[PDB]
Parts: sequence; C-alpha cells; structure tokens
Amino acid sequence: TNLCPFDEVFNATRFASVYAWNRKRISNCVADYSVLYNFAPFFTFKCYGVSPTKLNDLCFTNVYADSFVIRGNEVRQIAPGQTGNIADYNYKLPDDFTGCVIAWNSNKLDSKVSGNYNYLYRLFRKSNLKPFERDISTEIYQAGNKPCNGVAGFNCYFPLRSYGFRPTYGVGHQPYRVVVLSFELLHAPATVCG
Amino acid sequence: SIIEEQAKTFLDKFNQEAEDLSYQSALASWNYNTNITEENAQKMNEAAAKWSAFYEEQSKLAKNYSLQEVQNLTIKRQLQALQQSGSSALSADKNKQLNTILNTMSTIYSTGKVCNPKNPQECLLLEPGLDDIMATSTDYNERLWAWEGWRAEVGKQLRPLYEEYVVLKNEMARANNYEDYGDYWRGDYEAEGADGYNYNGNQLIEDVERTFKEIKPLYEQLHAYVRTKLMNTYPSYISPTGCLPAHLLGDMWGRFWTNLYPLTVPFGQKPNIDVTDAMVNQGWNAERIFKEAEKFFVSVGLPYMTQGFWENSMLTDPGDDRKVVCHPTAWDLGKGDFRIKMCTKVTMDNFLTAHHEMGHIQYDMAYATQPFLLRNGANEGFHEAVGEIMSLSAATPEHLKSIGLLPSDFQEDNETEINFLLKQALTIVGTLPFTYMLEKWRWMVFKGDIPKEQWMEKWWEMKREIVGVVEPLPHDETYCDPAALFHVSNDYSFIRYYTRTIYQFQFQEALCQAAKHDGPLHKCDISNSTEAGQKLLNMLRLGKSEPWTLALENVVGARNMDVRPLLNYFEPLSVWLKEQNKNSFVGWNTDWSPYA
Ligand SMILES: *[C@@H]1O[C@H](CO)[C@@H](O[C@@H]2O[C@H](CO)[C@@H](O)[C@H](O)[C@H]2NC(C)=O)[C@H](O)[C@H]1NC(C)=O
Ligand SMILES: *[C@@H]1O[C@H](CO)[C@@H](O)[C@H](O)[C@H]1NC(C)=O
Ligand SMILES: *[C@@H]1O[C@H](CO)[C@@H](O)[C@H](O)[C@H]1NC(C)=O
Ligand SMILES: [Zn+2]
Repeated sequence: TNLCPFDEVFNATRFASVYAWNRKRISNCVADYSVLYNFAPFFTFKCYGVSPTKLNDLCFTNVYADSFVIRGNEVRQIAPGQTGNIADYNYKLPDDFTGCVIAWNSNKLDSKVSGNYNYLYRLFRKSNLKPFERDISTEIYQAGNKPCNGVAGFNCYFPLRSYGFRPTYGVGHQPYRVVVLSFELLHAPATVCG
Repeated sequence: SIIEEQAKTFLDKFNQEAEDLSYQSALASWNYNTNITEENAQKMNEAAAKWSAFYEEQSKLAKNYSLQEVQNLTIKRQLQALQQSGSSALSADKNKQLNTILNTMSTIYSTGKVCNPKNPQECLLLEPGLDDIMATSTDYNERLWAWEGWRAEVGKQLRPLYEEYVVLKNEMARANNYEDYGDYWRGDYEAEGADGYNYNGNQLIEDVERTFKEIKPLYEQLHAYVRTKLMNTYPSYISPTGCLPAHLLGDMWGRFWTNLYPLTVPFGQKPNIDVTDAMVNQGWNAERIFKEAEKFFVSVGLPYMTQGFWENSMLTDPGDDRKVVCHPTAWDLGKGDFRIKMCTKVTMDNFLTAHHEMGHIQYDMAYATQPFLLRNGANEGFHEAVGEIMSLSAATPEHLKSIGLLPSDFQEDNETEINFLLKQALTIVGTLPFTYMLEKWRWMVFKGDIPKEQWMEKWWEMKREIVGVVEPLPHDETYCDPAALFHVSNDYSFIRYYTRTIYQFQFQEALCQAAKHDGPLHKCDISNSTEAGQKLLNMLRLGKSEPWTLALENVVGARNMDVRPLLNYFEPLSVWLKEQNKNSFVGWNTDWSPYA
C-alpha cells in the first residue's frame, strides 16, 4: 500500500548520543504497529495513555520518533515524573505523555574491547530541562565564584562525559537502544492510521 | 553551604573517572594472574601506575576543601576517605629510604636459609622445608635447632633495619595529626554520627583488654589439658606447673595449635566425618560444588549468580601450557563484574572454601549501588566474618545428609562432637592471646614506652605472663624475634584476626536465633530461613555509608563487641575439660625455664 518508514528508525546502523538525540516526523504515512513485534529481545514495551492492543484503530495527525542510547540502569528514568541524571539534563518527558517507549539490549553492536568512547552524556548544567528540548553546548561549567575563561581547572569543568562500554560489563552497564514514540492530534485532519 | 555544592560537583567527576581507571587496572591484574607471562606483567604495571598517579593528584587537589564546613555526613565521609592520603606526606629522599628499607627487609625474609649442624651440606628454606619439620617432627633437638637457627639468621639481620624503620614510620605518622604509627592503624575503627554511635581509637585498647580478660579462663583450661597431654611425648622436658616451650607448639611461631591434634585426640578410636569418597562414588565435579553453594545461598533469599560469573571465572586448573597462581580469591573488577579464581578438587575442604569465597561475592554484589568511595566493608574485620559463617553452616551433619552425602539413617554420637569442638578450639581459641600480645607489644614499641635497651626483655616476659610460653634458650639484645614473622616484616596490621573471631560468633548467634533453632549452637543450620537472610541483607547493603555501630546493631542489636556467644559455642568442651582437669594444676608460673 504505502507502509511507513519504521525500518529506518529501529534498524538504523548507528544511533545518536543522549544529549544530541534524533527526532523524526511521520508524514501522510499508513503505519502498522505489529512489524515492531516479532523482534523478541524487547526487554521493555509498556505504553502510557494508549493501550498497545487497540493501537491499530486510532488515527493521528503526526507521530514523532526519538532515538538514543543509554545505560541499562537508566531506562527507568525515561518515564513521566522521574528524577535522575538523564532526565534532568539530557532528555525529559512531560507528565501528560501520550505515547510509549521501546528498549532493547545492544551489547553485541555497541560494546568493544578497549572501550567505545563514541557515546556521550551531559553531567553538569545550571537549570533543569523544560521538557522536549535539546542542548548542544561545550561551554565550561563554572561552579565557584572565580570566573572561568574557557580553560578547565579548579572549579571549572567540561560538561560532557563519555561512556566506556565493554562486552565484559554487567547487565546494568551494557548499552540499551531506546526509541520513544509520541502521538498528537492537532486541528489538521488525522492522516496516519492502521 | 557554598562548599557542600562544590564538594558534590568535584566528587561526581572523581567518581566517573575513577570507575574507568580502577576497572582497567583490575582487568589487567586478573589477566596476569591466569596467563603468567612477561608482557602481561608489563601491562599490569602500566595499568597500575596510571591509577596511582591519578589517585595522588586527586587527593592533593581535594585537600582544598574544609571538613568543618560540610554538614552532610555522606559526602563528609567521602571527603575524609579521599583526603586521607598521608603516606606521601614526606620528602622524596625519606620516601625512597623507606621504600628501600622495606624492599631489603622483605628480601632478607624471603631469601633466608638455615643449615643442619650435623649435615653442613644440607640447608633448608622456610616454605619447602622448616615448616614441614615444625608441623610433623617429634624430636626435641631437631625442632630446637630449627627454631634457634631461624631466629639467629633472621633477627640478627633484621634488627637494625627495624630500628631505623620505626623512627621513619613515626615521622610519617606525625604529619597527619597523629602522634605515632599506632592510632594511625587504630583509625580504621573510627565512627561518627548520632549520639551513642561515635567511636575513636582510644576505646579499642579498653575493649580488647575487657574481651581478653573474659576469654582467659577457657584458654587456661585448654592450656592445662594440652600441657598434661603433651608429656607422654617428652617425659623429661615439660614441667607440670611451668609454662610450655616455644618449639613444641606445632608451628614455627605458635600462631596456631592445629597440628597438635594427633597428639591430643580425646577419643582416637573413631574418625571424623569426611565426605570425600561419597562425592567421588556419586560422580561430583567442580561445577556441582558451586551449583550446590548457589542453591544454599538462594535458599535463604539471597539473589542468584550473574550470567558473566559462570563464563568469565576460572573454576578449574586449565591443565595445559598456561601456568596460573593457585590460591582461592574472589574478585571485584567493578561495573558489575564478579569472578572467582580457585583450583577445585573433589574434597571437603574445597567444598567449604567454595561457600567462603561466595559470601564475599554476595557482600560485594550487595553494595554495588553505593558511590565509589563507600564500596567496602565496615570495620576491616567484617568481610572475613561473613565468609566464615557460611562455612560453619554448611558443615553440619544435618546439612550434609540433606543433600545426599550421608545416609538417611545416620546417627550422630557424642564423642565425635567433642573431637570436633577440640579441633575447632585448637585453631580459634588458641590464637587470641598470640594476636593480643603481638599487637600490645608493637603498639607499645611505636608509642615509646619500650626503649631499645629493653627491646627483647619485655617481649619474652609478656610471652610467659600472657600466653604462657617460655623460650628454650636465652636471647640477648641482638636478636629480633618479632621480626621473624611475615606480618611484622611486611607492614600488615595484626588486629583484624581478633575482631573477626569476636564478630563471627555474634553474627552466627543472631542468625540462629532468627531461624528458630533449638539445641546447641554448634549444630545450627540457617538453610531455608528467609528471616535470617533478610537481616543479613539489611546489614550488607551499606558498606562504609554508615558507622559500623549501626551495621552491627542491624544484626545483633548491640553497639559493641561481646564475648558471650563465643563462650556459649564451647560449653560442652568447657565442661568436659573441667571434668578432665580434676587432679591437675590449671595455671602456670613465670619462674621456670628449661635452661636454668
Ligand atoms: C530446604 O527446603 C527444601 C524444599 O523446601 C528441601 O528439599 C526437599 O527436602 C525433602 C526432605 O524433607 C526431600 O524429600 C525433597 O526431595 C527435597 N526437594 C528438593 C527439590 O530438593 C531441603 O531438604 C531443605 N533443606 C534443609 C537443610 O532442610
Ligand atoms: C596468554 O597470553 C598470550 C600472549 O600474551 C596469548 O597469545 C594467549 O592467547 C593468552 N592466553 C589466553 C588463554 O588467552
Ligand atoms: C589548594 O590551595 C589553593 C586554594 O586553597 C589552590 O589554589 C591550590 O591550587 C590548591 N593546591 C593544589 C596542590 O592544588
Ligand atoms: Zn576469605
């Protein structure tokens, strides 16, 4: 018929970092939510606002897909009303969320001996995140009263740190690929159905 | 509260970069100890050097924060742990002098040899040698010459090195607000918190004395029984009233009395329980032992073992062109990686070492969620007590017959219980005075109460006043008997063994009472008991986050060390010994020596 590009989101060869997460829009695009199944290693598939079974009859205006890779013991922070390092400085969800999240293990594809330093995450920031926005800045974090002049030193830090994924790590430390889907209904006609 | 935020921000960075460095160092060290080769050693050295340099730089940088301005105790403990790095608070020349003194002293300890007075071309080492003579031989003169030799060709060489080493250690200690290299060691036993939970290093010297004073009478009964039993072997050298010669204790230093068992069996007509033929005839391998240990641990509510544990661990000798170090160790590489290295054979002792080296992984796994500088034990002698309560539980006839290694109609007699209790006593209660005396003497010599002139006259008189052991030959002021021991000549504290032997029985009594067990405490099994596991897990979740007083209260409901469980454990043995020691002298005098 027309199908809809979920194979370029879930089966992408390379994912993004947490602080630079990709965001994709779904056009006039008949989409089915059963191709997502049959992929057994879904360690997490739980939905908010909508029921997974009756997701093949509702129609929406557009759908947003956000993809990134985080640590295993950080998946629980991708949820409304959660506090933590990831959901204060990297990715924040609103309390009125009307979509759901998918997570699965990616040890074989993202962990290598001697470390995989290509994935980064924010560690220091002044304020919170104001749900659904990104920050890409390499400015030096200032903690003390003395001003920093673009050089790292005492009480002046670089705000980006790298993951060190290795295949020998424990279950809570392998990389996990996360895809978040969001459904909204605007004034325009609903153009995505099952 | 402006410094608290700065401390938190600094500690976050320190944690993130220490995790990676520590993991790399641990991985290199593990790879060396299974694949011994030169390049593995080179990689291990390069991995350790970077971590050491990073730690030193971080501690020097963290010195810039004041502990008085920090109100949260959780981060205050981390700051105290990080800034406490007063091993390099010395000039460079003094540090290199200390390092060379340590290296040469260890070299003399390892290389030293003794020679037979009647066979000059025969000379022996310590490990493949004299230890066998002192553990097996019976001849008086042979043990005498071995003892005197080792003393002569160890102390004569290690005396001036120790004399020059003490002052350097004191100078190092008097740079971290410590008055000697004593309380510096006693500082591990320090706590801070709410009212009634504090504990400093000056309270340890009083608790130890109270504990020993309570312990003494049982040791006197055991000493009298051993002395009256060790006279059919040497019926011309042991005095009925006097002390015991040092070269007849089944060990070179008298640290343990466990080799005197064949000469001191209460009932020698019936053997002890040994399930080794049964395991062979039933087809047991190395993996079955660890499966049984895991099942025992999960029966009380503790978690399973990780998937990586079964695939990354070396549970058997490789048996090929790959030389390994054969010594049981549990490892924490970090970041959820737990492994065990052990040579496993089908024997009871391996079956118990398995259950001891997994109670270390279950503690490590327990506190994996704490920050980096809080992931340890509580009081230096807490990690070896949680490992020796599991071996105690999984050695009971009831437990052995519940897994199919004893017949279902097996009946336990009363003589084997006495044999087991006496064998346990020869190892547990027979070493406490040794530890107490050695620590007391070394604390005094660091404090300055014993000058160099009275260096050896005080040692050999505390020997016959506390332990009850007399030297066979006179010793001048040139010998250094204490230096002829591994821990004294390698800078290892010798107080954890006393505290562990006190804590293990408190833990066992609390868990047994939680499991609703009736009968003697030495026949207690905590299997199939969720309450005991819940209590123990409540204790093992903290690490160094809270003062060890809270950790101890979380199990035993007591704030400090106690002796009653230990004395309760040896009650049938005590009554049997009192019945046996009915027409004999119990104590000893200090005015007899086998050379006057
Ligand atoms: C701990 O409990 C388990 C099960 O609750 C016991 O295992 C059973 O023990 C009975 C003996 O009364 C046997 O007849 C069963 O065949 C056993 N079942 C299994 C699956 O092993 C176990 O013996 C208990 N352990 C102790 C020390 O009491
Ligand atoms: C031991 O090290 C050598 C070289 O260092 C290597 O070739 C060999 O594969 C290692 N052994 C194992 C079991 O990996
Ligand atoms: C500690 O002293 C001051 C601040 O107290 C600081 O400038 C200095 O760099 C610190 N020392 C080191 C060795 O970093
Ligand atoms: Zn141990």
